[PDB]
Amino acid sequence: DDPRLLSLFSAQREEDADIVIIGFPYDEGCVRNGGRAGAKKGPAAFRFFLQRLGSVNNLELNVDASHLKLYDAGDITASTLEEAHEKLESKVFTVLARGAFPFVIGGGNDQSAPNGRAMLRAFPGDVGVINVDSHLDVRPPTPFRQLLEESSFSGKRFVEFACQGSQCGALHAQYVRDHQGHLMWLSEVRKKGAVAALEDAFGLTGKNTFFSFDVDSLKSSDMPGVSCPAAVGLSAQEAFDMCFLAGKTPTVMMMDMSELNPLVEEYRSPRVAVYMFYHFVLGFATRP
Amino acid sequence: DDPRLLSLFSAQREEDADIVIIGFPYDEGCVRNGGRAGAKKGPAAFRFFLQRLGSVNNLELNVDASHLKLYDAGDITASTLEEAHEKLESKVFTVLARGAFPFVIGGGNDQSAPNGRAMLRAFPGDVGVINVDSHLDVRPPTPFRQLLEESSFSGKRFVEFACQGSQCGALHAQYVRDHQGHLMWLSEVRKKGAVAALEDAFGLTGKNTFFSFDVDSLKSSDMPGVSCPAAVGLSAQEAFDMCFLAGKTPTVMMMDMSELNPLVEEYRSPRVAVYMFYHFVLGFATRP
Amino acid sequence: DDPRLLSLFSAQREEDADIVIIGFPYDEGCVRNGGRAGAKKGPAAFRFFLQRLGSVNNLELNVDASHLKLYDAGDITASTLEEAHEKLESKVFTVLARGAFPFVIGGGNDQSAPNGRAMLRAFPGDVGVINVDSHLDVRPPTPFRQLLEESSFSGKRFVEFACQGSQCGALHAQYVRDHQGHLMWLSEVRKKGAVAALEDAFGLTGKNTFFSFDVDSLKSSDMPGVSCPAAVGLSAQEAFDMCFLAGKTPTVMMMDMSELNPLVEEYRSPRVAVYMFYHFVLGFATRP
Repeated sequence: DDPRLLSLFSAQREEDADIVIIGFPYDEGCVRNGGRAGAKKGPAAFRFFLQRLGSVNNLELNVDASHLKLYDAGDITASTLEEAHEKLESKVFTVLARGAFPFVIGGGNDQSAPNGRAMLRAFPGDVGVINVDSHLDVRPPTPFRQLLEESSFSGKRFVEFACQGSQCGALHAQYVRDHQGHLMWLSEVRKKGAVAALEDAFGLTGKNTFFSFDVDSLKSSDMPGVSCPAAVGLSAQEAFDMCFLAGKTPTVMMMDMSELNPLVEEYRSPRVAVYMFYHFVLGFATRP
Repeated sequence: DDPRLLSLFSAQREEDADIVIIGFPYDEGCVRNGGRAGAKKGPAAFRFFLQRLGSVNNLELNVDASHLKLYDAGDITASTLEEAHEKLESKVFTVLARGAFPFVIGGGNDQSAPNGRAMLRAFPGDVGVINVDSHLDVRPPTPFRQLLEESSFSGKRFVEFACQGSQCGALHAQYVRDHQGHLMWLSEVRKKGAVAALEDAFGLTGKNTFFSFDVDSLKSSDMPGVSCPAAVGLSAQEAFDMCFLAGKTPTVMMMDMSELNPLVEEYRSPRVAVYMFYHFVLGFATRP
Repeated sequence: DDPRLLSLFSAQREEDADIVIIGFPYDEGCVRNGGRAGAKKGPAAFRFFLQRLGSVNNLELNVDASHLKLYDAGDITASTLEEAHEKLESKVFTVLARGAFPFVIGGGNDQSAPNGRAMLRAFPGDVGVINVDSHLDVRPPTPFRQLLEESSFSGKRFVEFACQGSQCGALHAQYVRDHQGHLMWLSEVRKKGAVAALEDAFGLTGKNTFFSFDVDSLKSSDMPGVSCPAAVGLSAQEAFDMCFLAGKTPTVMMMDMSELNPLVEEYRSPRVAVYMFYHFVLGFATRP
């Protein structure tokens, strides 16, 4: 008599679900910039706590999510990464096309490229993207260099959120600016308040926004188990509040979560990741 | 020439002490709601740092606790839990009855039931209780379902402090409300300021208040070694400041501390627990 | 195409450098007051991340440090501690004497005594000192009892910054006060704002200030890998901001960093230590 997230998995068939969870068990992402291997373990660790956490009726926030149906579509499986990328993109697009909400649990942040392409096909010429990450993820041979190079995507509608000047090269910042993208450095986010800054960001991304949450953006005191841990960064509460906002914002059409790395830390961090998704689900329960 | 808490153990016999420490080395508590075993190791870890920490004259707070006498009454020992519960209750009551202050170090939070019964017998019909915990601890077959069911105890004088909506079931919240108890969710505590919110709580609990501090209520960045770690929760400084307030508040007649779990983390967390007690002792030195 | 701190090591010969790094791989310091052995491992761990971290052009702070030259003078090596102390002092003084900036990475905080003596010889009768530490480091047979006993040093120009009343004995506080030194307890630093409080401190220390940063002063949620971990203390961001201020303050003539202990924690903490130095270097790039 204390129903949790697991209780919401009552959609017999995928098409019944409001929210579809897709796993992407591949390392590729920040490991390429000196990050630790292990993000491929992210989906299993997330699922472990997914089955254990999250009051469906939350009397602190006074949100009852009990009427939502969730569905777990399992992991994308492939013999090569290219093939994994293609299946992920196709799967995400299919969810978007029938009007359900895909939540992709990674896995490294390179999942965000196929995810963005699924967005661009689902909402032709009318997509916005926010990359919540300590890095810009646009460096040459990354997920967002690919998308900014897309002909159909307007960089005015791309936001880099909670990026850190100590971790981001000047050429990469210039690349974003020159494509009309927006840089909301961590210190700005802090000065404005994380929720308030994110509201600003959703104002810029507009319709059909892809909410891309790289957990590398959280401070390692709260979130140690990630591929590229940060000394400073978003707090667990900021992350939770940001996910709640995203959930209640009708223009957010999908979400992914990258760089959860249980080989770095396996207990506290996957709980934070599930609680982030939980807050999203609560926000989503309030959508008109 | 730097006297610490250990120096205050100068009461040759228990009855000489202002504050009596009682250990309760039993797991039973949050381990029952998916928490890790190990809280029974709490008292020994606490004692380890008790002998090492805490300037008796603190020039930052300008409180000199050097005139207090502390006494360590050892651990409650028993062949069964029921028997352990009976001895704890009897021991706590005896301390209360002669007007000394019992501080009980656990151990899981089920110690709080026998502790509450010792209160109800010591101050017939005139007890208040605050449960500082992320959980409500009232779920059916918990420490406080027992006490709220007590005929002599008025629920108007029961406060759930820093509880977390994500961890607390709706039926349990309803149970507390229906018994006239008060829910001060973590986000409220934060909005008011922890010390300010606790002042409000002591206003509600009134005379003969039992200050029950479950360390599960602290955020795991500061307090990882507990049976049911929290992503968000009270900071170490908030906890310290709250314990100081409790110490200086003349209506607080006893204190317990539950869910310290050295098997989860054995270094930082027992230090925090001792520093919490330390701050209590400093506050207590200021009592009229 | 993302140059970092390692790129600034372009001084072929030491005398070319603006900033000279000196390692001091010796435990002696807080280990003597119940701290863990291992600080001697500090310099190697620092160097590991020194070669990996820190965008030289930081667009968040809008500071380009690319015109600075750094030089790593290696470790002080000796068969005894006294001899190590003598070589460190002599080496630091030589750097100061030719007008370069010595940054000493420890190692335990006893390095600060030889460092202070190098200051007193470089700027006869005109030195200021700030000890950022949770402890006062003046207890009888420490680095600063030695310096306060110096005939040529005015205690009015000595500040104890972010010291903690729970860790500091009353006699030691009295020792500092009686020598006209200043105590800026952690709670004061917090109330003022760390940067603002440090500005006040630099006002008191005045010309030729020795910025001594004991990492024991940081809270262990952010900085666990130190010899004497703290429950409460400076955040990583406060530490970073303080180092930036020190870097841009023309009166700060040298810096040391003590008690980094990779045997306590080897991943997150050395990164914080390098990021502290990084922020110093950024501030220093702005000096007139």
